[PDB]
Amino acid sequence: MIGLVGKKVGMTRIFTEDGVSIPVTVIEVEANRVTQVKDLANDGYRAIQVTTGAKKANRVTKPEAGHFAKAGVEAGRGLWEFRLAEGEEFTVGQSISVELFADVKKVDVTGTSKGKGFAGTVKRWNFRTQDATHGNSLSHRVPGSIGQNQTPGKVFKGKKMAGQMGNERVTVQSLDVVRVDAERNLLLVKGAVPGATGSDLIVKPAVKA
Amino acid sequence: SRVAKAPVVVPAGVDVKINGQVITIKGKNGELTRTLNDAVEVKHADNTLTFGPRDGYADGWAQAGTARALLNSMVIGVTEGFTKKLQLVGVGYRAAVKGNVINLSLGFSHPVDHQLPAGITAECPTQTEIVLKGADKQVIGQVAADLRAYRRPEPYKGKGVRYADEVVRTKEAKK
Amino acid sequence: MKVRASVKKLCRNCKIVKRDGVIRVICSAEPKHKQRQ
Amino acid sequence: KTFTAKPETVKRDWYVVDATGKTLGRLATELARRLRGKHKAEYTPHVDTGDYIIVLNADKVAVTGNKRTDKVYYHHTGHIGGIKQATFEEMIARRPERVIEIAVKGMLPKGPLGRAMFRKLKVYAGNEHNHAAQQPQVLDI
RNA sequence: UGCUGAAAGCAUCUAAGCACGAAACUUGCCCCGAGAUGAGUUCUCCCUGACCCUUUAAGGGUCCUGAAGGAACGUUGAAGA
RNA sequence: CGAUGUCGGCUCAUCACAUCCUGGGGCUGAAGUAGGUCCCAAGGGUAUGGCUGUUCGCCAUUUAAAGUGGUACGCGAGCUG
RNA sequence: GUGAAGAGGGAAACAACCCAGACCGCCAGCUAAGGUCCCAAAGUCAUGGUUAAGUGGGAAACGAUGUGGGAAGGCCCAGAC
Ligand SMILES: [Mg+2]
Ligand SMILES: [Mg+2]
Ligand SMILES: [Mg+2]
Ligand SMILES: [Mg+2]
Ligand SMILES: [Mg+2]
Ligand SMILES: [Mg+2]
Ligand SMILES: [Mg+2]
Ligand SMILES: [Mg+2]
Ligand SMILES: [Mg+2]
Ligand SMILES: [Mg+2]
Ligand SMILES: [Mg+2]
Ligand SMILES: [Mg+2]
Ligand SMILES: [Mg+2]
Ligand SMILES: [Mg+2]
Ligand SMILES: [Mg+2]
Ligand SMILES: [Mg+2]
Ligand SMILES: [Mg+2]
Ligand SMILES: [Mg+2]
Ligand SMILES: [Mg+2]
Ligand SMILES: [Mg+2]
Ligand SMILES: [Mg+2]
Ligand SMILES: [Mg+2]
Ligand SMILES: [Mg+2]
Ligand SMILES: [Mg+2]
Ligand SMILES: [Mg+2]
Ligand SMILES: [Mg+2]
Ligand SMILES: [Mg+2]
Ligand SMILES: [Mg+2]
Ligand SMILES: [Mg+2]
Ligand SMILES: [Mg+2]
Ligand SMILES: [Mg+2]
Ligand SMILES: [Mg+2]
Ligand SMILES: [Zn+2]
Repeated sequence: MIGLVGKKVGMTRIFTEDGVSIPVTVIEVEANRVTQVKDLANDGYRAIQVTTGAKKANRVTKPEAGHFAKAGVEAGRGLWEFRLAEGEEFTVGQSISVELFADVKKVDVTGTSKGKGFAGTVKRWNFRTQDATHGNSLSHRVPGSIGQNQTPGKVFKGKKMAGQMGNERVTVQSLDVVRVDAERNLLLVKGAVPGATGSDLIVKPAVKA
Repeated sequence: SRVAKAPVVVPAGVDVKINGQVITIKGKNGELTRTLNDAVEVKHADNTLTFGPRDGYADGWAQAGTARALLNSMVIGVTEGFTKKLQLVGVGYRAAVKGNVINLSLGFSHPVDHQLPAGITAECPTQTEIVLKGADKQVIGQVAADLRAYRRPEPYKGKGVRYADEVVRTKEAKK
Repeated sequence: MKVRASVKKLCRNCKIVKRDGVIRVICSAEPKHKQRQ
Repeated sequence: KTFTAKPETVKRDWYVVDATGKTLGRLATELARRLRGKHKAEYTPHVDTGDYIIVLNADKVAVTGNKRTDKVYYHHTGHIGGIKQATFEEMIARRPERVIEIAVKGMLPKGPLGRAMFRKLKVYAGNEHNHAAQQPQVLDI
């Protein structure tokens, strides 16, 4: 189904009359405009690309300006794409709103997580640590051994060790929607979404539910 | 061998269409069609069908006999029609029909719903006994096998779906 | 269904068959005699 | 002095073959012969004098025996447990074009010249191509 | 586990044919990913000026021109050795 | 033998099936729960403590289950002695 | 007998297995072991049967209406099975 692109603003709570403080991550989903519709005849698949927000006229490049002028759309801060199913049609000049999720209860949120930099093995793969005493020397947080002696005598591909941790695209599914504010262009989603405040997130209807 | 040599008589009111090796039969109950293996030859004597093993095939007589049996089943199903009865046994077990489907309560929390092909006509003269009619024999055999699988007759009390003509090797529990 | 190497006939109601290249023994009146290679 | 082949002055023709009703082991060998140029008097070990061959209806290839269920195609991804296993029917249903390619690559010599020979096989899965501009000639197996 | 069914007039799950069937397999869930050299697809933007030289060509050189865009420096980041 | 560093323990795993559980099935001297035996199946999981340097093993208490073995009786240019 | 002290071809690789004992050069020809669909040079050679297991291309006691045959024997058109 057709998803939308929003901007993360922060986390907060919402109180219910029963006495429950439900967590929520407010997502600001502005008027998401259409830039191009790709059909099965030319591109080989049914999809639609979406633009969100606004960008400086002195910063938007000439190819982007021409691509936006072909549709009749202002210059946004990025371009995203969503696949289509049977019975779903759109035009080039449409501007979808947050009201699409009025009858949607569980959604999937996709976004870039927060970069933790070069992290150790313990922090990256939840490894354990050796004893800090009893004679240990310079091996308090090292991963230890990696393989076997001369059989195979190498290191397997896919081994868990230190490296980059974060700044990657992650998807969290089956998050329950709390409220939709069409006037304020706001979506209330229970739980926690990846990425810090101000990041771009993709909210789609649940694929499995 | 002997079955293949034994001929197939087609009675009055039955129309036969033979194109290549494909065979089609029409009549009262309905229309059937079936292709045969390329190791047999079928001839029509204007009143009776005959089968012969072709050259270059080792397993010719067996295929001819199978084809003869299949054609005999087809013609008798077209003329009269095949029937099969199921005698459901067990306390709390019943059956019902809705148009072309079967509804059962075989001691399960959920009711059992079973579909039927387009050439099967079911009936439930009694709560514990059902009957089915058709033109083909393999289809009704498969339907009965599915009905039997739903509730297998146990060797202690016979509870379950069982054929009206079969027997059960019941036993007695030790002490 | 007892699976072993040597399969044979135990009663007079047993029929030795070959299915999918595997030898099987089935008796029409004794489930205990069901054998497989 | 023995005549040798020059890659610049050598000529290559376009042939089109339909793989319907023929066997892998008796078609891929002819394809490899015509790719290595063993059917021409100008054959040289170090020069690709073969002809560009297009294959049509690769999904219609006929194989005898029980190979349609017992013909496995093993390969390894590179990881410790990265071993995969398929069969002839699964390969035909998923990637039919990669059933002639494996055979021809196995039959061809291994090296840059073998890869260059393999680069000429335009294996398709239907009964039509887009290389009619080359004016190909119909060929029998 | 079966249906029909001969070789073997019967019987028979099989030799022709059909159906059910497991956390095993391929998809289905998520991520990477066209250097996939077989290097892919699509919507866009950009400069439409003249001269001579042998080796006559995927040729060499001169003047004018320097676009789209990128790079560099700086402010910097919940990005980062 | 002009040196291939050794038992056990910690971290780190990987492969196999003659499988401990989960999955499906046959027989049962299988009334049901709970069981015994056998076939397929490695996708996942497969305990904390007292004693001993100990693997092994005894005991306490859990667990759906507390597997069998190979990897130089895995792993000291990773640690321990 | 070979290697040691023996080069070369073949058995995919291979000191001892088979063929075969390198004076040197030749872009001459004939053979042995071993082979003639491709890698890789040579028969998609002819007639005759066997195999349907990829047997060929790892193995036993033992078991089976798997087939391809040979020679006999019982019962059987007063009717066998
Ligand atoms: Mg960071
Ligand atoms: Mg610890
Ligand atoms: Mg010390
Ligand atoms: Mg320290
Ligand atoms: Mg020290
Ligand atoms: Mg070491
Ligand atoms: Mg089976
Ligand atoms: Mg029968
Ligand atoms: Mg039957
Ligand atoms: Mg599960
Ligand atoms: Mg030593
Ligand atoms: Mg040394
Ligand atoms: Mg030492
Ligand atoms: Mg097993
Ligand atoms: Mg696996
Ligand atoms: Mg799976
Ligand atoms: Mg104490
Ligand atoms: Mg050790
Ligand atoms: Mg050690
Ligand atoms: Mg070392
Ligand atoms: Mg000490
Ligand atoms: Mg010596
Ligand atoms: Mg020698
Ligand atoms: Mg000598
Ligand atoms: Mg040699
Ligand atoms: Mg050898
Ligand atoms: Mg050699
Ligand atoms: Mg010669
Ligand atoms: Mg010879
Ligand atoms: Mg080579
Ligand atoms: Mg050759
Ligand atoms: Mg021949
Ligand atoms: Zn018995």
